[PDB]
Amino acid sequence: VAKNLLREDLEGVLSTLSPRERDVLRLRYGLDDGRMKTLEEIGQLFNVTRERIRQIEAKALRKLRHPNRNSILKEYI
Amino acid sequence: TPESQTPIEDLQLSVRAYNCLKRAQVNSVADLLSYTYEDLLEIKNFGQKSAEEVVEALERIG
Amino acid sequence: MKPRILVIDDDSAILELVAVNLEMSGYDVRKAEDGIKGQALAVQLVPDLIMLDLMLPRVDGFTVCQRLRRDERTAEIPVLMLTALGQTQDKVEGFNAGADDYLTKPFEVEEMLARVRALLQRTDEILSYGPLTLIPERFEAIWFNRTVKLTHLEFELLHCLLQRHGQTVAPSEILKEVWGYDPDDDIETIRVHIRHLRTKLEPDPRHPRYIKTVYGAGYCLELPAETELHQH
Amino acid sequence: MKPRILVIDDDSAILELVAVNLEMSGYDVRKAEDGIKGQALAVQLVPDLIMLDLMLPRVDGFTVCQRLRRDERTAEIPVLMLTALGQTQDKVEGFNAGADDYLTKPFEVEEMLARVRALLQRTDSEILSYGPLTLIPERFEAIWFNRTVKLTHLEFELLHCLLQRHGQTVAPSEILKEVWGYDPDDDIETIRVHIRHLRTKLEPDPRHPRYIKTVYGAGYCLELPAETELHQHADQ
DNA sequence: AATTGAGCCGAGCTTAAGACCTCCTTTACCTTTTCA
DNA sequence: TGAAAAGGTAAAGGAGGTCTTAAGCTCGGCTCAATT
Repeated sequence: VAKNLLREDLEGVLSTLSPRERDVLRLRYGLDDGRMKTLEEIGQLFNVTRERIRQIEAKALRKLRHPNRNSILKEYI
Repeated sequence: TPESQTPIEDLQLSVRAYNCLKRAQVNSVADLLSYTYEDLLEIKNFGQKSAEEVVEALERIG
Repeated sequence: MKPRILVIDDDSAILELVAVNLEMSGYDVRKAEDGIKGQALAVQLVPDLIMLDLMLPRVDGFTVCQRLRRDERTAEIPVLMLTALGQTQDKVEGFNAGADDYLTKPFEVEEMLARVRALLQRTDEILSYGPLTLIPERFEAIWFNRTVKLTHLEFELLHCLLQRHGQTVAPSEILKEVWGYDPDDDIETIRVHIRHLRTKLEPDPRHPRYIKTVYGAGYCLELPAETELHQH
Repeated sequence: MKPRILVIDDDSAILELVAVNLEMSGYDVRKAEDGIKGQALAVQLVPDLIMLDLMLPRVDGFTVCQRLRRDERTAEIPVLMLTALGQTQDKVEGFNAGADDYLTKPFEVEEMLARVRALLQRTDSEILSYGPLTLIPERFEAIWFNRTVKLTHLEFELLHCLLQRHGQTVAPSEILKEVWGYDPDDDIETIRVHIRHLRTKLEPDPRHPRYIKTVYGAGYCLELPAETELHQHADQ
């Protein structure tokens, strides 16, 4: 019951992020398929190539790392 | 007190300040006392000078 | 999942070229060398797209397309017909086959992939404009003919404005996109960084020509069209 | 209903050929000679199909298509791009614009009609432009004939309120309610000030206003000439 | 080999005060209408 | 013809948003030991 609850909270904070950003994050952590994908698979599947997804990932995480829009998950640790 | 039941029309406020307060649905001195100076400054187009005018009017009625 | 594409073509060399190019683009490709096998595979697999040759033996491509449109399981599957375009009769018969698009042989691979992308976008960033080119990998801007180094936030702000070039972007939208903050957070920080952009980009930061302030609305990036670069 | 097709092309001859051929096929055709008017017409009408030229003045066809895709009301409208096809760079930039199809000029009419039919088979509220005015909400600007006029927020909203009721008299109380959300009984005199600013920006002679008329005892009316008469008014 | 974290720095970032330019409001006085 | 009665224009003043600096911080990069 602590599994279904978590995902919902995570999905909510992900919604705040830009569509491309959240898609990038979901693919870089395997949130859908359980399989973490590299840069290169998203480099081919997505529009731009490698070395671009890393920037999107960092620009998304920096948004999540802020005390706003993500503070519940701090207790999950 | 009898001064707190006074309608804001008797406050002799400026037509601008009066019309802004009346636009904010503030009809009694009690209603105005329910707002803080910050809440008065949040009133749309209510400025610091108009808040000072309201303070001076309240001091005029004690 | 990977989109499934069924390619039906009797030219093994064309079929192989197409299959290789689609696989390189990341699609799951299925191949059929004849219209009967192609139809059966379409029925069995329900692919996300059918690419169909015209000149199949025993059954013309039009009859195949019509049969796919007559089967409830395949009636909605998009059909891209490949045609040699040479007779008005094949045109008139394609006008009744129910094809979604046409691609003339020989075709460029990029055009084919564009059509595939549009069809898939139907079933379901500005990096250069005029005098501005963004270089994400280095956080740099080409501004006319000069390279300008940007900070991460200056770069992201300029990118956000470029994405909405010619439109006024509200401060709350800038906060949401660049900083991910609540709409109600202090917008004054934005006012600072816009100034840096002007300091880097305007000829006179006191009379900004391109990064305009729309009082009460926000900021707008107005760039000259490429046709006007010689005047600026 | 008859499917609505918006054709946007600066070539009057291509635009006319397309319009005639579509009308012969039974569609309701709307025409725009520039990307800004085309965008405004698309937003106002929500056509069932947009045919969009590439080389529109003041706004390139790619920017027009991207903006149509950016508006929730128009994001789903199919866009058939007309392109002169000659450089791989316009190809590379179109690969990001979100166009649904391309048609190379010169095109066969039968091919055009086939693409139109396929797009229509695939698919299955404010006046922002009238006569000499395009309204530009995103920039709070008005195109008035061929001149750009910068408006304030309240001046823009007032002009929009008048445009919604073009040829009709708008009461001061209605203006107060729609633009300011104020009580009908609030002082309307403030509006009277801002109206002259609009006239100052829009009339040839603010003392003898031709377009922003006063209906004595009733309010203000925006009367615009029909497009057929524009050639007689630009010189003023 | 590949990471990795640590010190030592100045580049990126935020805070607060003050000034300062558009936008708006309301007045004082008019001009300009429709009507007895 | 005289007279309401509405409708304009030019100010004065304020309100609000948008720019400028002195104070301070903290953040990433660069080197460089120190290692799994």
